[PDB]
Amino acid sequence: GSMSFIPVAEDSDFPIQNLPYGVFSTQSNPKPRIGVAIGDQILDLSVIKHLFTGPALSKHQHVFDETTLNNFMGLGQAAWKEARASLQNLLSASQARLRDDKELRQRAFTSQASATMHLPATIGDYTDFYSSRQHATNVGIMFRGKENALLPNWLHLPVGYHGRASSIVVSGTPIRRPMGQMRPDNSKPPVYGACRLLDMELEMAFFVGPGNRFGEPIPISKAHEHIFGMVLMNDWSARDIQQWEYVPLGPFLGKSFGTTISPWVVPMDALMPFVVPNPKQDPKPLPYLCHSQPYTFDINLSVSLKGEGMSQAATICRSNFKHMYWTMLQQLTHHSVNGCNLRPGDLLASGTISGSDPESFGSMLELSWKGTKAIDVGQGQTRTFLLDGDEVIITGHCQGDGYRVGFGQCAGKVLPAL
Amino acid sequence: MSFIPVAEDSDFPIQNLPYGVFSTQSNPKPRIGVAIGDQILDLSVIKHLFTGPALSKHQHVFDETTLNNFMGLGQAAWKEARASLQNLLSASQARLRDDKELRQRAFTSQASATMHLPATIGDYTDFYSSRQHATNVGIMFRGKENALLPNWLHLPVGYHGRASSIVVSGTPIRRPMGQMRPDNSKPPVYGACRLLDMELEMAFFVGPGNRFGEPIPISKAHEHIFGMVLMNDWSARDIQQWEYVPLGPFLGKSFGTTISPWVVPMDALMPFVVPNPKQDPKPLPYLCHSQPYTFDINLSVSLKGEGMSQAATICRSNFKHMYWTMLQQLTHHSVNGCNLRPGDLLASGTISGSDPESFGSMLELSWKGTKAIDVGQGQTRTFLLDGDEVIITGHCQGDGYRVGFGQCAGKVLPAL
Ligand SMILES: O=C(O)/C=C/C(=O)O
Ligand SMILES: O=C(O)/C=C/C(=O)O
Ligand SMILES: [Ca+2]
Ligand SMILES: [Ca+2]
Ligand code: NI
Ligand code: NI
Ligand code: NI
Ligand code: NI
Ligand code: NI
Repeated sequence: GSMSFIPVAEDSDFPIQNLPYGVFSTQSNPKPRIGVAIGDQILDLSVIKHLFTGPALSKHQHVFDETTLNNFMGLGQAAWKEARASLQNLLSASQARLRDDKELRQRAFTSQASATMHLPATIGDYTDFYSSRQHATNVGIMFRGKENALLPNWLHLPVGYHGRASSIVVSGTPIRRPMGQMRPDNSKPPVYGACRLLDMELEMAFFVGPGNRFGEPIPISKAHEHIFGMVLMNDWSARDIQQWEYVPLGPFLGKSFGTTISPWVVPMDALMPFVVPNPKQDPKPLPYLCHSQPYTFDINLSVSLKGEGMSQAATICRSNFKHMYWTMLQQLTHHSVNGCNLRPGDLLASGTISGSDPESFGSMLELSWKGTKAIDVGQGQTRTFLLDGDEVIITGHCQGDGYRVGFGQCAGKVLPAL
Repeated sequence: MSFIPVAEDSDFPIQNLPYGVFSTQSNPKPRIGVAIGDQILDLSVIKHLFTGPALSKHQHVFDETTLNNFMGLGQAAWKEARASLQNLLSASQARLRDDKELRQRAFTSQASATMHLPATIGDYTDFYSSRQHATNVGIMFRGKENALLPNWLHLPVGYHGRASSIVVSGTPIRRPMGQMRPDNSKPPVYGACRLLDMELEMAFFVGPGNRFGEPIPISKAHEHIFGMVLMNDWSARDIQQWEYVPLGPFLGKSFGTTISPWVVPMDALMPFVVPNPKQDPKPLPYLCHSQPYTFDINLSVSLKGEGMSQAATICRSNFKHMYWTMLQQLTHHSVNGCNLRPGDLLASGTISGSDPESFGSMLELSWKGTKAIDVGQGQTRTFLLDGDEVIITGHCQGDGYRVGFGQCAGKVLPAL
């Protein structure tokens, strides 16, 4: 461990080893600005921007005056590492520069309790993958039968689809049950009405840094230079609407009514101590997707559900990000192999995260096994799918020697349809 | 008529007046202009002339580098801007015609301007609304009996596209690399795309948009459609075939999608509206509208390869061959509460008529590579070859004038 002059609870998501980036505003000042979480405080980077005197940031101090992290993400590794080094030094209990500047400290720090979080960046494009082998197998079994669970292409390329960028909202934003077209009865015409199979999907997502030129692929050996950091995500899904609409062009309205992400972007540098070797892949991937660099992470994920009448939330899923079959490097490389241009601020999601144990399935579709099994939510209540008033809260932590790297929370409450 | 001379066969008479973003060598800063004859009227130069109630307090939208803010203003602003423009350009109006100095600063030649994307496209969606196109593709992949899947006639099927790779006319498109499975009994291979194709489409830009969680009722859909552009949704058929089940088109589409630069406003297209096609079964009430919103727009596609002196017209179709209207597409897209934003682009889907000469893709024109397309000069094509340039154009024929779209062009570059 190491320590900041700012007191940090040992169980805190935000010790000096984390230092995630976010966009916030306060009651006293409505302008969205860039900040870093430390303990129960937020360090305002627009206030201390002039302290970044290193080579990479000196000429670009204005990136900290922005209302989004896009420009900072676009700067690349050198700038990221320099910013992190400066912050760790500045927040160190041994450093006097900020610690002893009573006047500056007053203007630079704000309690997280007084802040309103905003989306961390302007997301140009959002892509959602389907990289959890257990998730894909479970869904495949439920809709195609065990014999035809995984389609022939799954084990050869990280399958994915373009999502809707506009409806990605920050943690805390209410999600309204969607209206749409469904076809419950195969022998009858479709009907218009409120979604009956509302579900959540536990995922993680990463932001793209520099990006590539239109027409130029990103070699897998260079992929790691384009990944800025991660956030938690809940890909809200209307299963019945999707089932009717999705053949043969894919998920559309069943996903676009809302997708929530946590507000604190945890930088890859903060996650490196928790890297583990990649899962063995068989069949072996084509050369362009082959890389030895370990890039699988040990991140404990928890999903809790709190009904409108419940006093305490119930943990309904405990999973881990290390259960993904395709790594982020393979996802980013595959995404640009045709020359598609990834841009700073773009968001690439992992896909629903499911482990082998039934308690680690990342969606209520899997947890209730297509509504055949009731999920015990405690105090005599059960669930198959989400009910109005239900609140889903996703959290994640990496456990190190004497500290934890957390993501804050990814929450949302379901509102009744119109 | 305008005091600005306009050739009789010009795409840009005073009845059109499309919006675009351009720049010049003198001034590299992208700015908003309107096409008239072979000139461009710089709106940032004449922004002070918009004195009406809807624009007087929003003249700054004309100083922007994109049309987004203007699109977001809504129909009252769009209509006021058009009325002012038609008044200022009419040969009988003195204001702009006689202010020589302003006149010299406001106009520039199209032949010396560089066009840019008209807006920052937040999200792009592509539909599958041409019945003949869907049937043709279905017949090739699933066979005659299962050409059209069950949901097709019930809702305007579509998918989210890739926004970053939408490029303006003239941008070269590099043949994409990727995974393909030519032999179903062997593992997939990595290599250059072999079935590169184009897709004739049209697309419209969204205006004001809706709040997150609030659907746009069909009766108000017409209020959110700003204008249209031509589009070529470049496609890598072999890459798509292997990747698309069950989540849809991905890398087979995202390597590039071209749009023309001039946004023709809906008001210029109204004189060419025709009754909507009969839908059977009739759609659910939320998708029903009586207002005609199908348009008579002649589309033409030419191809010119290396070693060819003249380009050959390989397709002649029309936008009226669409089953689902733009009003139905917009309404369906927001029915679940999804928030459409100014500048969003919604494409029609490949346009195919019943006539074989009107099929909007080479996949259809060559019938999956079984029929050779004669492009003249002893040359034939099934799919695109390196060096091939595809040019799409579209026109509405009025009495004594034409409303044109300029062109949607692109040349194929060899794979890296
Ligand atoms: O309908 C399909 O299966 C495919 C259509 C397409 O590739 O355009
Ligand atoms: O694999 C499928 O067919 C569907 C997957 C999903 O809806 O998540
Ligand atoms: Ca998902
Ligand atoms: Ca298309
Ligand atoms: Ni230590
Ligand atoms: Ni925590
Ligand atoms: Ni195989
Ligand atoms: Ni490196
Ligand atoms: Ni013309």
